[PDB]
Amino acid sequence: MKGILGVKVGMTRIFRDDRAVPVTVILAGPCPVVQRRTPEKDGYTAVQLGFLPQNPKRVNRPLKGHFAKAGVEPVRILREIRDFNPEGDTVTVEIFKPGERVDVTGTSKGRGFAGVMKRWNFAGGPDSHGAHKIHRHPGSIGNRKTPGRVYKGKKMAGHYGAERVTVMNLEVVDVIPEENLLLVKGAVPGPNGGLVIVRETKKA
Amino acid sequence: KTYVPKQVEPRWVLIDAEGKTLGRLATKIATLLRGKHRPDWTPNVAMGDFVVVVNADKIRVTGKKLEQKIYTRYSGYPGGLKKIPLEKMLATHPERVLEHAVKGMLPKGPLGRRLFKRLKVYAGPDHPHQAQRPEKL
Amino acid sequence: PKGVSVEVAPGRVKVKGPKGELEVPVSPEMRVVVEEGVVRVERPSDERRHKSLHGLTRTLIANAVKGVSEGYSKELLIKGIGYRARLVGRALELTVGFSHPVVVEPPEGITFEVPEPTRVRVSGIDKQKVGQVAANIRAIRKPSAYHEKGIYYAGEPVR
RNA sequence: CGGAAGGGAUAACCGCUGAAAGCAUCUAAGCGGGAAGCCCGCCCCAAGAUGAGGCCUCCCACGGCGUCAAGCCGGUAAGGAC
RNA sequence: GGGGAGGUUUGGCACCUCGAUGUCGGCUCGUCGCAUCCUGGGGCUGAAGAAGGUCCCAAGGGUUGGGCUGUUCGCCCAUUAA
RNA sequence: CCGAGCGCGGGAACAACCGAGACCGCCAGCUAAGGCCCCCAAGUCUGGGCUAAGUGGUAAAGGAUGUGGCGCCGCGAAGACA
Ligand SMILES: [Mg+2]
Ligand SMILES: [Mg+2]
Ligand SMILES: [Mg+2]
Ligand SMILES: [Mg+2]
Ligand SMILES: [Mg+2]
Ligand SMILES: [Mg+2]
Ligand SMILES: [Mg+2]
Ligand SMILES: [Mg+2]
Ligand SMILES: [Mg+2]
Ligand SMILES: [Mg+2]
Ligand SMILES: [Mg+2]
Ligand SMILES: [Mg+2]
Ligand SMILES: [Mg+2]
Ligand SMILES: [Mg+2]
Ligand SMILES: [Mg+2]
Ligand SMILES: [Mg+2]
Ligand SMILES: [Mg+2]
Ligand SMILES: [Mg+2]
Ligand SMILES: [Mg+2]
Ligand SMILES: [Mg+2]
Ligand SMILES: [Mg+2]
Ligand SMILES: [Mg+2]
Ligand SMILES: [Mg+2]
Ligand SMILES: [Mg+2]
Ligand SMILES: [Mg+2]
Ligand SMILES: [Mg+2]
Ligand SMILES: [Mg+2]
Ligand SMILES: [Mg+2]
Ligand SMILES: [Mg+2]
Ligand SMILES: [Mg+2]
Ligand SMILES: [Mg+2]
Ligand SMILES: [Mg+2]
Ligand SMILES: [Mg+2]
Ligand SMILES: [Mg+2]
Ligand SMILES: [Mg+2]
Ligand SMILES: [Mg+2]
Ligand SMILES: [Mg+2]
Ligand SMILES: [Mg+2]
Ligand SMILES: [Mg+2]
Ligand SMILES: [Mg+2]
Ligand SMILES: [Mg+2]
Ligand SMILES: [Mg+2]
Ligand SMILES: [Mg+2]
Ligand SMILES: [Mg+2]
Ligand SMILES: [Mg+2]
Ligand SMILES: [Mg+2]
Ligand SMILES: [Mg+2]
Ligand SMILES: [Mg+2]
Ligand SMILES: [Mg+2]
Ligand SMILES: [Mg+2]
Ligand SMILES: [Mg+2]
Ligand SMILES: [Mg+2]
Ligand SMILES: [Mg+2]
Ligand SMILES: [Mg+2]
Ligand SMILES: [Mg+2]
Ligand SMILES: [Mg+2]
Ligand SMILES: [Mg+2]
Ligand SMILES: [Mg+2]
Ligand SMILES: [Mg+2]
Ligand SMILES: [Mg+2]
Ligand SMILES: [Mg+2]
Ligand SMILES: [Mg+2]
Ligand SMILES: [Mg+2]
Ligand SMILES: [Mg+2]
Ligand SMILES: [Mg+2]
Ligand SMILES: [Mg+2]
Ligand SMILES: [Mg+2]
Repeated sequence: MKGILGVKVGMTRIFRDDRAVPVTVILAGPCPVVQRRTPEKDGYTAVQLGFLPQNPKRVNRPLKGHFAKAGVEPVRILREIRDFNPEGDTVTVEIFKPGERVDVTGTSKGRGFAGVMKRWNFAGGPDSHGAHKIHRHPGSIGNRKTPGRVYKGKKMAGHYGAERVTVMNLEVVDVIPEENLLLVKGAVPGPNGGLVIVRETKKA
Repeated sequence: KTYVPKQVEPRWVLIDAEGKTLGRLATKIATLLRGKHRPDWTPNVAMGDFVVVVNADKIRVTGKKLEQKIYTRYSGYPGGLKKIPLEKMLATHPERVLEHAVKGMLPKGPLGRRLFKRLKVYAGPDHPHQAQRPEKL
Repeated sequence: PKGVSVEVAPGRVKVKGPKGELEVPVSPEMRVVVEEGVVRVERPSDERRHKSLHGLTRTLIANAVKGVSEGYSKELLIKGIGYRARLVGRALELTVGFSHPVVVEPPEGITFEVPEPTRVRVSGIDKQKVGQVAANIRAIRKPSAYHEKGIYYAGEPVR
């Protein structure tokens, strides 16, 4: 089980042999391991990677007290990668040889208050033969006297997007350690500049 | 004019578990959660002893209850009905099966729910050795 | 019942011998009793339930003895053209039309022999293991009821 | 890019050992195998889990009335808000 | 010839509603039942094989697009694992 | 009997089923139906059986080496049943 934090830098496509391939570029900058979860102290196993250089300004917080007990330059962000304990130092793109497959996590773009048709991709009524005030409406939502109420979790319009979205089995198309870069199969949740964690797949 | 007790004092108690018939034992436990044995019984105050059970992971039960008896559990959603059999309760959370009984034997109101909190069930023992603990039977 | 090394317990019964040791758990509401040349067995009542348990244990323990005594072992024929077998070290590997050659794990405390591509002896102390594992092999390719192919025990051909 | 893999327990069903019932029986003690189904595994929510959990780190005494009871009034610390 | 289950049809009865419980079909959105159409697992077969037939287990998901008619239903065209 | 006793107790809840005809007060007693393991008052009462299905916890023709019990006929140490 590997792990590493990064940002979605953007995406384009490169050529593998005589075939074009769409790839998303992820900057998985050097992550200074900050703490360690252990069965004795924490009840489980994991590692708290930091990421991105923080100015000692916003660090007014006693976060410095956490960084001191690890002697680390203060970072802007830090999340755990479950069940992964690297040697005491720092993780980097080095753990990702090309051809490996990864599970990428990211916060999707936020589609605000979304209609049922965009959210749940409903059908909605006819543009034409009558009705003309329910074109994008969800129509019926229930029955009659029984059950005489609406189901829990019924599909309805609402806020949708900007949620924890994890894609899986993406191919590591490349890896540029000279830049802490990491090329993938393109489709990765969230917008550019968005934090995103990359892990080892569960294909095998 | 009938007597009315004052601020009592929590008598604690320690019950075994092994070999005890689930329901049979569960009865006694309940009657202890309420007063009912303390002659200054007061149905609106709660002063029944604190109970602490241990080795609940060993409870006996007749018939084929271990496979027959299944606990249902409804979630709000459609089809949300879960059917967990006794065998699986003990196999996983076993203190659970003792609770689903005594709780089901306590009164229904707000006080009843307080009483449930006066119950401490473990699979062990090795319960937190606070203070009182007069083992019983 | 000679060859014994039997020993009683709060519920089970040990039976050592030239072959090995085998704990043969038996009903607790039953008297084993150990003579000197043979082991007896006693049931407390003549109720319907006790009858069944008496005879069962009366055999379990008998086989426990005859197990560490002479031991048990089953035979297995392999008819049909291409169908044949051989012994890869401890493990058996047989081919029977399947594109995949069947490798076979030798369970804990059992060993089988193949004195021929057609003959297959399953030698072991634990009668239970012998009976079960023996069948397991036959299951890998039961006999055709339209020919004379596959594994057999040593009984009439299904015609 | 996904439906899985895999682990575990099972349905019909197929068996080992095996009495009651000198034989016979998959069963009554006991055991093995066996489904797109069941329980896990994957993804998402989630401690108002009032049973409100855990870890790392940071700031700590009263400064006036309430003697008893817990509080109560102003100035501040880490820190937060406008 | 005989015994039942179900409450989808047609009825029987006239029990709530006539100081009002809007009737068919379609559309939209579904969810549940299993007496299973498909896929998964089985027993028998008058099962050589491939393909079927019959009963058993099994809802987890799936269950197409058109012609005709307001149609439900049904016929038809072209497909389908269905 | 309800209607007019939708007043009281039992029956989970429930006009007419079981108990019983409410003049008023009581922090006194005996009972009725029904009950006496916990929610819930009162026996985890006593003695003798039966039932292993959760039967009890609400279904038929019909089917079966379920289990316990009385009776009758026959075989048997002159040797049966398997
Ligand atoms: Mg449209
Ligand atoms: Mg109009
Ligand atoms: Mg309008
Ligand atoms: Mg309702
Ligand atoms: Mg309602
Ligand atoms: Mg950009
Ligand atoms: Mg049942
Ligand atoms: Mg109240
Ligand atoms: Mg109330
Ligand atoms: Mg699996
Ligand atoms: Mg696994
Ligand atoms: Mg089964
Ligand atoms: Mg047999
Ligand atoms: Mg058994
Ligand atoms: Mg069994
Ligand atoms: Mg298995
Ligand atoms: Mg499976
Ligand atoms: Mg599948
Ligand atoms: Mg599990
Ligand atoms: Mg579980
Ligand atoms: Mg959230
Ligand atoms: Mg979360
Ligand atoms: Mg909290
Ligand atoms: Mg949380
Ligand atoms: Mg907390
Ligand atoms: Mg802590
Ligand atoms: Mg001070
Ligand atoms: Mg001072
Ligand atoms: Mg009839
Ligand atoms: Mg109807
Ligand atoms: Mg009708
Ligand atoms: Mg009427
Ligand atoms: Mg009339
Ligand atoms: Mg009205
Ligand atoms: Mg109206
Ligand atoms: Mg209409
Ligand atoms: Mg309609
Ligand atoms: Mg099939
Ligand atoms: Mg065929
Ligand atoms: Mg043929
Ligand atoms: Mg033929
Ligand atoms: Mg033919
Ligand atoms: Mg074929
Ligand atoms: Mg059957
Ligand atoms: Mg079925
Ligand atoms: Mg069509
Ligand atoms: Mg056609
Ligand atoms: Mg086809
Ligand atoms: Mg067809
Ligand atoms: Mg009138
Ligand atoms: Mg009258
Ligand atoms: Mg009423
Ligand atoms: Mg009444
Ligand atoms: Mg009640
Ligand atoms: Mg009534
Ligand atoms: Mg009433
Ligand atoms: Mg009345
Ligand atoms: Mg009477
Ligand atoms: Mg009662
Ligand atoms: Mg019936
Ligand atoms: Mg009847
Ligand atoms: Mg009946
Ligand atoms: Mg009958
Ligand atoms: Mg029959
Ligand atoms: Mg005769
Ligand atoms: Mg004579
Ligand atoms: Mg016979």
